[PDB]
Amino acid sequence: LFARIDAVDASTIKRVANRFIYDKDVAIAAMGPIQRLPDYNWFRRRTYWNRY
Amino acid sequence: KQIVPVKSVIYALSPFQQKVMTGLWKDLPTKIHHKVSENWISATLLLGPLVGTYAYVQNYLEKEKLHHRY
Repeated sequence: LFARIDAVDASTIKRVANRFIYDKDVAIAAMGPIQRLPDYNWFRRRTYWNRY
Repeated sequence: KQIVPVKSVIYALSPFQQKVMTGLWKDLPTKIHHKVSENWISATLLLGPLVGTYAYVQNYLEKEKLHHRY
């Protein structure tokens, strides 16, 4: 388990995040005074950067 | 200028999980039925005066043309 854990480096983290996070679909569940929480398109757009 | 919360529950779907341009031509005959049935009064009021005035003007012009044409 320790070998598997410390076999994770920065490049591995980037590759896994690009596999799971970059431009994927989020699922939001909210309750309460959420009248100021941004809508779905906001999060879906925030899942990627246009600078890079 | 404040927001008035309503206590709703809203289910929404991703824009990439549902087709986009099919709803334009889906159920077209009923759409045209609505557009014509709920608006024929308005079209009559908008166009009737115009076509009536045009017909009156053409009638008057032709009658004067014949009368004055010796």
